[PDB]
Amino acid sequence: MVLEATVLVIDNSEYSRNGDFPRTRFEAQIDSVEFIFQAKRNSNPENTVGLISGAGANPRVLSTFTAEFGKILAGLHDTQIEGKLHMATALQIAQLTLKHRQNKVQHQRIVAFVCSPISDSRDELIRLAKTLKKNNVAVDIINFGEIEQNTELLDEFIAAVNNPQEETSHLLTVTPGPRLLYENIASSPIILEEGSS
Amino acid sequence: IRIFRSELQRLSHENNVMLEKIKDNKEKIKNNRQLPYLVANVVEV
Amino acid sequence: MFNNHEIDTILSTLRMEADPSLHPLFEQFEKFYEEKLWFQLSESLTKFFDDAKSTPLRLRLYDNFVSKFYDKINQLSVVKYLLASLKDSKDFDESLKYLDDLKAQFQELDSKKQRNNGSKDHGDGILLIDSEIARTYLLKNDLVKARDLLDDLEKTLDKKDSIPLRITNSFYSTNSQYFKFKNDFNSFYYTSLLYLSTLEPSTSITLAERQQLAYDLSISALLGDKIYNFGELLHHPIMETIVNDSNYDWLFQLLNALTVGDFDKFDSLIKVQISKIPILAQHESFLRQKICLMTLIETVFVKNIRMLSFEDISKATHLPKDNVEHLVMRAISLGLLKGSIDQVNELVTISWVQPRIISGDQITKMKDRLVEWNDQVEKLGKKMEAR
Amino acid sequence: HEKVTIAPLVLLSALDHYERTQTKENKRCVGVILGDANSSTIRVTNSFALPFEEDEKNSDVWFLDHNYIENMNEMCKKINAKEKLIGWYHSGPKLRASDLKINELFKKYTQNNPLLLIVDVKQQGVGLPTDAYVAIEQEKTFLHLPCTIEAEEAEEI
Amino acid sequence: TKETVYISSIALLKMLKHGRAGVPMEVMGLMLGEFVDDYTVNVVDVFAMPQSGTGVSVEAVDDVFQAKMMDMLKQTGRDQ
Repeated sequence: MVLEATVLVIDNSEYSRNGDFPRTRFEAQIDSVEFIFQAKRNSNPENTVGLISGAGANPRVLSTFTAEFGKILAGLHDTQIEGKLHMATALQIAQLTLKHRQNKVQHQRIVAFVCSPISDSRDELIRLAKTLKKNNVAVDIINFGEIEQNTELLDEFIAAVNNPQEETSHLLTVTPGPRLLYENIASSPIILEEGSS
Repeated sequence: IRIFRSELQRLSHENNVMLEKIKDNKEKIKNNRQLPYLVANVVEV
Repeated sequence: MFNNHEIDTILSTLRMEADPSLHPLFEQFEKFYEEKLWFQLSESLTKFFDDAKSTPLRLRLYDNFVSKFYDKINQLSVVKYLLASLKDSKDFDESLKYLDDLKAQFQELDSKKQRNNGSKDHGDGILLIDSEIARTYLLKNDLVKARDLLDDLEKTLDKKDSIPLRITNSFYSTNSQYFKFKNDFNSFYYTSLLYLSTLEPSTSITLAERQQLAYDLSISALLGDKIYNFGELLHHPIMETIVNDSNYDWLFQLLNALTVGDFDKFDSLIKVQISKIPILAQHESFLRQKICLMTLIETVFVKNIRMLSFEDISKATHLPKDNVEHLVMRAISLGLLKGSIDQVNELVTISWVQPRIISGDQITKMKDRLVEWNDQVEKLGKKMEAR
Repeated sequence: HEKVTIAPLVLLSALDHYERTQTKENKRCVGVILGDANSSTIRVTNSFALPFEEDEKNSDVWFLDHNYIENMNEMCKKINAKEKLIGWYHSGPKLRASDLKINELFKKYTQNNPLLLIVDVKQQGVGLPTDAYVAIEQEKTFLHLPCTIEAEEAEEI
Repeated sequence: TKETVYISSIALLKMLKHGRAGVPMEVMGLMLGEFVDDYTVNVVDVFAMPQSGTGVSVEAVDDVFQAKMMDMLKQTGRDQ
């Protein structure tokens, strides 16, 4: 039903200084990889899940698209929880990752964990908006932060990157406290449902 | 039933990492050994 | 304006849900001083941008809250501030009483939070204990017992790998403290430059601490000539970052005193403690000649002729003619310079030395020599190429 | 210090990577080398290439995949067991943010210090198009090491 | 008609170095290139191949390790 590639982006900022929301934080994103990989690769073929980091310690590629979720779990290790944030770097790392992959000429999706409003440059996000539209790239923004962070340059990125209907962005707000991270992502359009074209 | 299943999945997956690692090693260790073994005697260890 | 009493109390309730597992005495010490303006270890958030030199009564309070400090703000508050910031309190009643909080307590945190490399950035779990190992004997008795513990920190420096350079320089600050109260400041001047010399990103301190850092650099270059001269700190952001009064001009005074040759100008700006040692006047005359020694490569003569007489160094160093022969013997014997002198024609031809980073007329004469190398390309080179 | 001995096959094949794809100045190729780094004389008996992508206008944009190295190392285990990763090489004289950061990724599979090699694709001037450098800190300081060309008996003939 | 193989100086040296060590020891390698039947023949890149228990054979070629090298050799043009 849905054939797409998933790219997990790890972005941190000064708003990420909280390390435990209910009993933990940033440790739930490790276990959520198993639920995302099982609901995509094991559910239907031609669905691959990669991992990159555009902020925190170093803006590098943690793990590329593989056939198992264990290699993605090794990429999440050795990652600074509090560090610098670069928005324009994470978008270019995924574009180079999605350029070389298996089963080309398909739909592409980027799943980014956004803990901060990400205020850097307005014109830089506009020039990078039309770049991802030509390759049919779907950038999904998940908000954690402190309660809800919106009505800023973060939401301006969603409206500026959308020429089509389902191929660009989906908003998901995670409520702090004892909440299931994989359940809010599964019920969201991020996993299967809409976005396929 | 709750915490044990979280750590069991990590050890079970790591056991599969060495499983695929030895799977190619089992094929090499058996094939690299020459089946027509020749009689020999070691004079000094 | 109260950062700890008001800003720290309000923001502590909003961060980490409701409170970071605060104790009923958290608001007790805040209302203790009231308007007395005693911050006393502002405890993480406020403490980052706010410093407290007062003697804290909460030293043993937040030690159990370290588990909540990581999930609230950062884990660097323990290594940068709090138990490691005790040196700013300047309380003599804590001597050798910090082994529980600053030594034994870190061992309990090493078995829970940071086991090896820790979390977030690196460097945590190393500077914690290693900073207070040498500081044990830096107070109380003589520094002799502290030197035996300095080698243990140098062994861990090569084994451990830390991204920030402040941990490596922190081990050099303890080595420099050993030579601060001891003579032969040449070794003290070498260890002082290791802490901060040219490094921009490391050794981040306030403006008031830059003057005290240059104070140790002012007394280090007095009794020894090693590693260039007072002119080396001029290029580095040290001399230009301090004030020219309050006996901080000792670097500036002796810089121009080499060409002038007047000891009474520097003697009037100092005290009797450092002016009663003849070594100060003995090694100062070397830098007066060392400036002339730098002229033996390319300065005046463009023929590459190295010549230095006794008359040029006699008026510059304020020394008589009979002591010129005895001055050269003391320089080679102490390892200051190498070479030989001519006692017949009264000439000096030296050996390998340490030329400074100076420029202008120096680089102007060195580039003109390379032109002579290039002019010989048009002279000897064109003849051999055609033949 | 240490020494670096590079076989003539590595320096000959590294320059060929530039002409085949007609790479412009906006892209710079990166590759890996093999040998024994345990001794004081670094010997390079093998070399490979990597699908490295880089942006010229942005020094913060680079792409390097370590999974291709894992599948390649498993192939060498059935060929030569004495070949391990001693470092990596890149193309172009310029050292930018993309070139200095990727040196740490190869330190995971390399026990000793990865050898740094700056390949000149235009071979302009003097000899030795690829200089051998070592990474050491007191800020990363790259020091020049003596470069010698020595090969085996069958390779030189 | 018979082909005339033109081997580049780079590929000729690699094939000699891979099959170098030892008299009894046998190895195997793969040759790459792009040429057309009758003339135009050439050899671009060559690299060693993993050896099975039978030594030189058809089943000793591993397409798993070979497919990973295709994306690696494509960046520098070595893929053929």
